[PDB]
Amino acid sequence: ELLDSRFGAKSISTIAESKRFPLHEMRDDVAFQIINDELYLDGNARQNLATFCQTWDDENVHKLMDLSINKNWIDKEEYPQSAAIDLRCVNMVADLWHAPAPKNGQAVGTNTIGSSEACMLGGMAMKWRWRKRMEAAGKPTDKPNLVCGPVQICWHKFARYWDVELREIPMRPGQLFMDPKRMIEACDENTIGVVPTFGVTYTGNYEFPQPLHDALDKFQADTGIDIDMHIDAASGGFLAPFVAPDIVWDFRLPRVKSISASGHKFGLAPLGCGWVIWRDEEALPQELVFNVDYLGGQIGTFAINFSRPAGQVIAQYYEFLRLGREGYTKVQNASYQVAAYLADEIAKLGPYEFICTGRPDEGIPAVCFKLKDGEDPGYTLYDLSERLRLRGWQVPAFTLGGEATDIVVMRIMCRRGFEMDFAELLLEDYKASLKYLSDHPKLQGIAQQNSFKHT
Amino acid sequence: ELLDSRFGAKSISTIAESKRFPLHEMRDDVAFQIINDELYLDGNARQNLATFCQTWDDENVHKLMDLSINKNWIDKEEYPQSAAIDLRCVNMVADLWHAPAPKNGQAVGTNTIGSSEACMLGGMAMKWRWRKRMEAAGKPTDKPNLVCGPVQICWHKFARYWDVELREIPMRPGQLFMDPKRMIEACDENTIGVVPTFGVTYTGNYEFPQPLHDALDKFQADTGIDIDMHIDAASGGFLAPFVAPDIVWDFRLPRVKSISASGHKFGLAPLGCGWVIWRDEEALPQELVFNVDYLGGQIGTFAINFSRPAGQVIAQYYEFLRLGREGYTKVQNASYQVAAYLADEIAKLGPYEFICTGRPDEGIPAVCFKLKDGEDPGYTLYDLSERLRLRGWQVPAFTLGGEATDIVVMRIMCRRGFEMDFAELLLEDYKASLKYLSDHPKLQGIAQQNSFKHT
Amino acid sequence: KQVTDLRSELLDSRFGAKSISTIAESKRFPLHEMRDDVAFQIINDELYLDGNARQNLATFCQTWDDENVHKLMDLSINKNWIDKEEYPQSAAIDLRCVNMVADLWHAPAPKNGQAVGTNTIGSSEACMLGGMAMKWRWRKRMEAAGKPTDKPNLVCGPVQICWHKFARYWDVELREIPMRPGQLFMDPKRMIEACDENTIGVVPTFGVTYTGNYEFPQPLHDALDKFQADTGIDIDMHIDAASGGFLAPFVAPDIVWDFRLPRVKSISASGHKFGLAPLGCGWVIWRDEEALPQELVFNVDYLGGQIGTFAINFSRPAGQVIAQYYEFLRLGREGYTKVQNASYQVAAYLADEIAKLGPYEFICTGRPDEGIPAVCFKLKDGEDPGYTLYDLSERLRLRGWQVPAFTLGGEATDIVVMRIMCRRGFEMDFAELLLEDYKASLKYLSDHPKLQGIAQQNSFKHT
Amino acid sequence: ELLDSRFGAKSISTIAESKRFPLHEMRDDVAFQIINDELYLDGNARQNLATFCQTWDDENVHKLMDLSINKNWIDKEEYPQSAAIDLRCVNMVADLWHAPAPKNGQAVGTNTIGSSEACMLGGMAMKWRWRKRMEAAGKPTDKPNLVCGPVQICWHKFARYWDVELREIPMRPGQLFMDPKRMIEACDENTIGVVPTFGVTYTGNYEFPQPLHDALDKFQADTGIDIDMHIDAASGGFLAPFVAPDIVWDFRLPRVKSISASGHKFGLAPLGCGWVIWRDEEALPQELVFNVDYLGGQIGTFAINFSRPAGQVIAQYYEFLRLGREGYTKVQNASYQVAAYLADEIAKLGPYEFICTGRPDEGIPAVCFKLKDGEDPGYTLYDLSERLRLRGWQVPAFTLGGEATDIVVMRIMCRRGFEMDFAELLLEDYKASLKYLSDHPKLQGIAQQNSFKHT
Ligand SMILES: Cc1ncc(COP(=O)(O)O)c(CN)c1O
Ligand SMILES: Cc1ncc(COP(=O)(O)O)c(CN)c1O
Ligand SMILES: Cc1ncc(COP(=O)(O)O)c(CN)c1O
Ligand SMILES: Cc1ncc(COP(=O)(O)O)c(CN)c1O
Ligand SMILES: [Xe]
Ligand SMILES: [Xe]
Ligand SMILES: [Xe]
Ligand SMILES: [Xe]
Repeated sequence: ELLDSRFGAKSISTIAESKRFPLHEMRDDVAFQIINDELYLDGNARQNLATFCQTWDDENVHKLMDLSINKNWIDKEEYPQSAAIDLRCVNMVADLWHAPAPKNGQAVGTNTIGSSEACMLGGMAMKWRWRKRMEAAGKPTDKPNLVCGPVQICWHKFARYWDVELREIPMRPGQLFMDPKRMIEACDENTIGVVPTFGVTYTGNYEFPQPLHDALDKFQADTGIDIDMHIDAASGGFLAPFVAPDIVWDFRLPRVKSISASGHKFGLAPLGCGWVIWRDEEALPQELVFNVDYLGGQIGTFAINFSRPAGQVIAQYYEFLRLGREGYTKVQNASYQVAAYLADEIAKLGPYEFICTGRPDEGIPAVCFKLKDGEDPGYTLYDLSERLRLRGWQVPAFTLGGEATDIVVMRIMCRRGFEMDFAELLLEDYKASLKYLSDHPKLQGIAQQNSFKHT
Repeated sequence: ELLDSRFGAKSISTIAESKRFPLHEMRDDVAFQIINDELYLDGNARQNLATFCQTWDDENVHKLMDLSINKNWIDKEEYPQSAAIDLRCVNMVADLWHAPAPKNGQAVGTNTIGSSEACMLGGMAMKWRWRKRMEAAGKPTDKPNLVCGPVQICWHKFARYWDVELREIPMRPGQLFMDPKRMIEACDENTIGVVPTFGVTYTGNYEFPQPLHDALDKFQADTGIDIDMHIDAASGGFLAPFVAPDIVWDFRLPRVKSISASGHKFGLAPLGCGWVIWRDEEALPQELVFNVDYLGGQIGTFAINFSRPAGQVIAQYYEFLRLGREGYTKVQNASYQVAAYLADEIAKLGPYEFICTGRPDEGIPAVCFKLKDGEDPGYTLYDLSERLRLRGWQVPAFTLGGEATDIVVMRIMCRRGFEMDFAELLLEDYKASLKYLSDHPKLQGIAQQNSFKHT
Repeated sequence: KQVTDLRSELLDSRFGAKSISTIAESKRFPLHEMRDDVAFQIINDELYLDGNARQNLATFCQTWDDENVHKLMDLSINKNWIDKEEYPQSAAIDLRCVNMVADLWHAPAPKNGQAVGTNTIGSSEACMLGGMAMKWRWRKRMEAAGKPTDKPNLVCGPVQICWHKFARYWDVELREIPMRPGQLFMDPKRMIEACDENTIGVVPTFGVTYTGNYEFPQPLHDALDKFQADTGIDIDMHIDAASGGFLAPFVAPDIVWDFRLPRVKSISASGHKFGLAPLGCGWVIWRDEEALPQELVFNVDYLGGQIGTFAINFSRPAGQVIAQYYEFLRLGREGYTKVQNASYQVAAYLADEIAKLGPYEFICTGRPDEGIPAVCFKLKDGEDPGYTLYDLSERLRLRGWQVPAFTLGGEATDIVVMRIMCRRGFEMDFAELLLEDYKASLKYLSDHPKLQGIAQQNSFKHT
Repeated sequence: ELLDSRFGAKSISTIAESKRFPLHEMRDDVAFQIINDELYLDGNARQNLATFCQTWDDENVHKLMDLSINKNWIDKEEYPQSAAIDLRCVNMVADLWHAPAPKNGQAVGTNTIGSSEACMLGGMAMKWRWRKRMEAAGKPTDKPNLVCGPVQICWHKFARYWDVELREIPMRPGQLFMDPKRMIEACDENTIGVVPTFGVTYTGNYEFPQPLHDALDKFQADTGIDIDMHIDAASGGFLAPFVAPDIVWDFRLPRVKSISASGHKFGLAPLGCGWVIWRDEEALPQELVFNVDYLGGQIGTFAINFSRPAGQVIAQYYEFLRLGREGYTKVQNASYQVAAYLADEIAKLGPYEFICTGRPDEGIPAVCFKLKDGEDPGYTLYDLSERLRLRGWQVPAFTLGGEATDIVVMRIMCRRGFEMDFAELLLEDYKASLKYLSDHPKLQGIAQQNSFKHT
C-alpha cells in the first residue's frame, strides 16, 4: 500500500499508467500539485547560455499574458482591441525596417508563432513569385532551388516540405558564411531567391546583404536573371536598427522583398512571437491570402496557424511602447557590452581563435571561439563545457556544419538579464574549471557529446 | 496641452504614435495601464456562442500557464520534465483513439499549436505516402488530388500551399455532407487520401468514417486502388470516445492512417494546443522527420513551428489527469444535455428545420437550423441574430458553402461554461427578440452581413 | 441501436458533477449546504454577464480601477463607519474629509476646528438631509412668527429624482420650474414667481443630470436679495452640487456658487462622481452650527464621551471614506485640476467633432464655465438627416457603446436629446474610437433607410 | 527638514493639512502607504463583543466584494445580472419569513444599506396606509402616532424626521419590554402601527409578536380600530426561522404587513446590507414607489438611497446559496452554544441576575446580566468592563433607558467567529480581572462612562 508523503494518502503514480488514458477523476488540486512538483525538475534557464529566447521575467508581462490566456488572435470580432494592437505592431516593425510607406496606411505583414512560420511564409511567397514569372515566360517550374548560407533548420524543413532544392553554401575554414562569389556560382534561372542570415545561429556573425545585393545586380546585368532576396533576420532584425543603423540590410535594398525575425529573441517578446513583413502588396502573391468573413466585413490572412493566443502580441506591444528606439538602444547596448567584455577576458585565458566577439557592427551579442589550430592546452572545449555544467552553466560546445565538420567551437549567447555581474561569475567559474582541468590531466579527451545548438 | 485623467500627466495617445516605431521610453507601469485599459474593450466571450475554443477560466490552469511562460517546448535539454509531460500526452491521445499499442513504448504523434498545423502535417504525410507508392508503380506524381466534404479553411490552405487539387464534395440541399456515392465518383489513382470531418465546422454534424470506409474497400476490390484516410476530428476527437464509444471512426479502421484534433476545443486545453497521431511508424514517412542533436542523444520532430511555450501541453496534461475517462464523459455529457435542450426548446418557437439537434450520436454539442422552406415568420435569421447581439449574445447567422450558398443558418455552439442556467437565459432573450421583431415588422430583411463562422 | 454512453441525470460541465441551478431554487430559500468554492464559482460565472461600464457613457459614477483603491477597500470591508470606538482611526479620517470638503467650498472657518457636515452613502442621502434641515429652519422661523406651517413648498429646476422623492416622503410641495425650449433652466424671473412665505428654500442644481449645464446660483442669489427688499421674506438656498461640486473649484474657481454667497446654507455633492471616490460616498456641508437645527442631531454614547449624528443610515462600511481620503491626499488642488481638465478636454473635442457630422443644436458643449464634462445635443428643428437619435443610439450599442437618447422633462417633453458623459478613464484615444463608430453608424443608417423611426425606448438617464 | 523614516524623504504629515484641502500631488504609492499605516490603529473587532455586525473574514467574500467595487445596484441596464441576483434575494427572504406566495412570481421587497433604511421604509409605508384609510373615512390625518417598546435609535429618528409621535412603552425593572397591557393603553385611531422589536438591542430578548397580535385583535373587536404591525427583526430575522421555527412572529400573523432585518448581522452578509419585505402588493402604497426608465422596460424603486455598490447583495446571495437552511441552522446553533455556555459560566463567578442567557426561544445569542440588588462584590460592571479592556476585550457596561435608569448591565454579543475557544479565553481573562479587582479594592467605583451600546 504505497502512500504519498505530500498528501498523507494513497499514492497516485504519474509514471504507472502514463501509457493509457487515465480511467478516473482525481481531485483538481492534487492534480495541480503533482504536476507542479514535477516541474521543479525543469531548469530556469538563467544559467543557460545556449538559448536565444527570452528567459527574464517582468511582472507586467506575466499580467498581460494572464489576461490574455483565452484571447483568440484569429477572432477579430470578439477581440477587436487585440486585433487593433496586432496591426499596430505590424506597422511598427515595418517602419523599423524601412518598409516603403504603405498606400492605405497599413503595412503588408503578419504576426507568427516564431521565426519558423515566418520563414516558411517568406519561402512560399518567393516560390510563388518565381513560379508566376516562369509560367508567364513559358518555362519548366518543377525544379526550384534556394541559395543560402549556414541556415537555421527551418530552411531545411521549408526545402523538404515544399520540394525546393537547397543550395546551401557550405561552411569552410576561413570562409564560414555565404560570400558573393559562391552565391553567384550557385544561382541560375531556377533560383527562387537568395536568403542571407542576419545573425548566423552557429556563430553569431552577420551575413551582410549589401555586398550580396551588389553581386545580384551585376548578375542581372550579365545574364538578365532577376533574383530577389529574403532576409532571415531571426535575431539581427531587432538588433541592428538600434545599435548599428548604418548597416544596410533591410528594405532600403530594392531586392529585399521580405524580412522575418523573432519577437521572442531580441525583440524581447515572450515565447510564441515572430514577424514577417513584405515590402508591399506586390511582394505577396494574392493566391496565398485567404479572406475570412467577419461582422465588420472580411479580412485576409496569410498564416499557417488559425486559432491561437493573442498574449504574445500584446506583450510585444508592451515592450515596443515602453522602450521605443531610445529604450531598445540602451537594452541591446547592455548585452553587447557584456558580450564584448566576456570576449576580451576569455581571450586571456587560453590559446583561442575567435569567430565572433560581440561587436555590434559584425553580429549579435555572442562570443564564439575555437582552439587555435594544432595547439593543445590539455583539454577540449567539450571538456571545459562539462566542467562548467557542474557549476550550473550551459555553455555549448559543438562542431560546425559543411566542410568545417572538423572544427569544434564554444559559443556564448548574451541575452536580457545576463548582466555584467553574472558574466563576472561565469568568469570565476570558467577560471576554476581551467584550474581543475590542469590539476587533472586524465580528464582530457573524455567528453564527446555535442550540445543543443539550434535556438 | 493635453492631459490624461488616469495619470494626471501629459497625455500619451497610442492612436497618434501608432504608425511608426516609438522614439521615447515611457514608465513601465504606465505602458501597462495604457494597454490594460484598452483590453477592457475586448469581449469576454462568455456570451459568445460562435466559438469552439475554451473560454472558461480555472485557477489551476492560470497557475500552470503562468509558471510555463518561458518553458520552451523544443528545448528538451533545459526543460526535460516538460518534454516528459508532452510525450505522455502523445501516448494518452494515441490510446484514446485506439492506436496499435506501440512497439518501443512511444506512440507516433506530435503536439501542435492547433488543428491547422495538425492537418497540414497529416496532409503532408498523405502526400508523401501516396508519392512513394506511385513512384514504385512507375507512375506520374504531378497531379495529386484530395477528396473531402465541407472542410474547415485549413484544408483549403493545405491544398493551395502544397499543390494538391482539392475535390470538395459541394454542400447541397438534402445533401450537406460527403456521402459514399459522391466520394467514390471523385476518387481516382491520384487521390492522396480522403478526409472526413468528424464534426463539421459549419453545422456540427459528424461525417461518419465507417460507411466511407466500406466504399473505399469496395473501390479497391473494383479497381485495385488503395486509398487511405485521415480524420479531421478537430472537435469530435474529444467527444465521441467518451459519449459515443460505439461509433467506429478511429484507428479501429485499417484505412485511417492518422487523426488530428484540437486540445483547445473539446479536449479542454487552453488556446494553442492541437494533436495529430499516426497509426504507426510506417504511416509517417521518415523523410519528414527532423532530428535535432541534444546532450542525452537526439529526438525527432515533425512540426512546422520550432520554439514555442510548453504551458498548453502542461495544462492539457492537467485536464487529462484530473478528469480521466470518467470525468470527460461527465463533462461532455453536460454540454450535450444543454444543446439538446436548446434544440428542443427553440423548435417550439418558430417555423425551423433542423440540420443538427445536438445529439451525441449525430455530432458535436451544437444546434444548427434554418427557416423552413417557403415559410416567412416576419424576420430572417440575420435579423434575429442582430436583436440577440443587443442583449449581449453572439449567435451567428451565415450561409452555407457549395450549392447550399442560398441557405442561411443559425448555429449555436455549446462549450464548457455555457451551462443549463445560461441556456435558460438565452431562451428568455430569444423569446424577447421574437416579440420585438413581431412588434416592429419594418425590421425584417435589413441586416445581411454573415457572422464569423470558422471556429 | 445505441452507440452512446450517457448518464441519467443533469450534469455541469464546469464541475463534472450533478447540476445545481440558480434559477429553479431561486424561488424559495435553499434547503441544503453546497461546497463554498462551488457556490463561489457559480456566482462568479454569472457575474461575467454584467457589463464593465468602460463603454458606458450614460453614467456619472466612477468606473476606473486603481490597485490602491482596491487594497484600501479590501482592508475596510469590516470597518464600521458608525463605530467610533473600535475604529478610531477611520473616525479621524472621516472627520478630516469633512474639513477638507468644507474648506474646498469656502465654508466659514469653524470656531472649534471642526466643520459642520457629514459623509453619506451618495447624493440622494445628502439631499434629504439638506432638505430636512431646510424644512426645520423654515418651520421654526414661522412658529416664532406664529404662522401656519402645514403648507411648505420648495423651488427648484429640473432636479434629480431624489428631490421628487424628498418632496413626496416629507410632504413638501415641489414647485419645479419646467424645462421649455430655449429656457431649459430655473431662471431668476420664474424662480421669483414660485416663491412665497411657505418656500423653505430654493435648490439650484450645479450640474443638471439631463444635460450637464450649471444653474448659476449667483444671479438667483441676487433675485432672492431683491425679493427680501420688496417683501421681507427671507429665503435660503441649498446647492445640489452632485457633480459640479468637485469640478468648478478646480477648473473655474471664479464662478461664485458656494458658501461665498450668504444665502447658501448647505451644499451636497457625490464623491463617487467627480469626487473620484468609489461607489457609495456622498457629502453634505452646512455653513455653520446654526444652519443645522439641533432637533435633527442624535447623540449616542461612546467611551470617549458622546458624538452627534445626522445620518439616515447607521452601520455602514468605512471603505469609501478612506478611499475618498486617498484621492484627496494623493491629488490635492493641483492633481484634481489636472484630472478634471483632462475630462473637459475630451468633452470639448467630442463636441467639436460631432458638430461636423450632422444637423445638431448643442445644449451643452463641455466647457468648464458652463457645466460638467458632458456633451448634450438634439437634432436641429425641422431637419431630417435620415434617422433619429434613438436609431443612432441603437447602432452605437451594437458596436459596444452605451450613449443614451431620452426625452427632456416639463414642457420640453417633445425633445429627444443624446447625452455623453465624460468621466475618468474615458481618454482621448477612446473618444477617437467612439468617433469612428459614430461615423460608421451614420454610414450604416444612410445605406439602410428602413431603420429610420423604428427605435423609441428611452435609455437610463438618471446617474 | 523633517524626515520620514519609512520613505527616507521629506516628511508629509496628514495631521498638517487636515485643516484645508491639500495643495500638492504626492506619489500614489506613498499616499497609499501613509493611509495604510494609520489604519493599523483601528481595532480588528475579534475581541469586540459589543457589536452585532459581521467581523469574520472569508476569502470568497473578499473576492466577490472586490469584483463588485464598481457594480451599481441602481443601474439595472449595465449590470443586469446583479439586478437578477438582488431579485432572487428578495424572493428567498420573503419565503424565509412565510410571506404569501406572490401572484406574478416576485415578492414585494427591497434590499437596503441596513436596518436603519429598511425601518424608515416600513415606517413610511405604515404612515401612508393609515393616511389613506383615514382620508377615505373623512377623518383628520395630522396627529399620527407609533407604539413600540425599547426601540433602536432608528425609530427615534423615524419619528423626528416624519412628524410621528413616538409612544415608546418604557422599560421598568421586572418589565423590560412592550407587553400587551401597556401596548393597548397607548393605542388609538391615530396609531399608524405597533412595532415589536424581534431581538431588543439593549438586552438580546425577543419581543414576542403573537401575544401583542391577540391584544390587537381583541382591540379591533371592542372599538373597530384596525391596527397593523411592522416587525423590527434586525437581528431576530435570521435566527428564529432556523433554530426556533415555532415562534410565530412573521407573515403567518395577518396583521404583520412588513418585516425588516439586517443582512450584515445574523444574515451573515458584510456591512451594508439590509432587507425589508412587504406582505403583498397592497401593503406598499404605490405613491411611495418611483419608476425610472431603462432600456428593457422600466423598474420601480422604493429606496432612500440611489447609486450604491451591489457587492453586499452578491455576498448575501453567496451566504444563502452555500449554506441553505441546514447550514444556517448549524451556524446559528453554534453561536447559541457559545452564549449558553458563557451564561452558565459567568453565573458561577459573582452575584449576578440575568436578563438574557442565550436561549433560542427567548432571544439572540447574547448574555445580558446585572449585579444582584443590594449586593456588593467589591466592583461595578463599569470597573469590570475596564479591567477587561486592558486585556484586549470590549465588553460594554451601560444603563437601560426609561424607568430602569437605575440599572447597569453588561451585554455580550456572540457572533460568527467567536467560537467556543474564544469564550474559554474570555473566561480566563474575566477571572483574572475579578482577581485583580479583589486584590486592589481602591479601584472600586472609579470608572463611570457608558460604553457604545447601539449596534
Ligand atoms: C537564423 C534563424 N532562423 C530561424 C530560427 C528559428 O526561430 P524560432 O525558434 O523562433 O521559430 C532561428 C533560431 N534557431 C534562427 O537562428
Ligand atoms: C474541422 C476543423 N478543422 C480545422 C479547424 C482549425 O483548428 P485550429 O483553430 O485549432 O487551427 C477547425 C476549427 N475551425 C475545424 O472545425
Ligand atoms: C443633480 C443630482 N442630484 C443627486 C443625484 C443622486 O446622487 P446619487 O446617485 O449619488 O445618490 C444625481 C444623479 N444621481 C444628480 O445628478
Ligand atoms: C433592533 C435594531 N433595529 C435597527 C437597528 C439598526 O441597524 P443598522 O445599523 O443595520 O442600520 C439595529 C442595530 N442596533 C437593531 O439592533
Ligand atoms: Xe498578410
Ligand atoms: Xe513525430
Ligand atoms: Xe452632522
Ligand atoms: Xe419595492
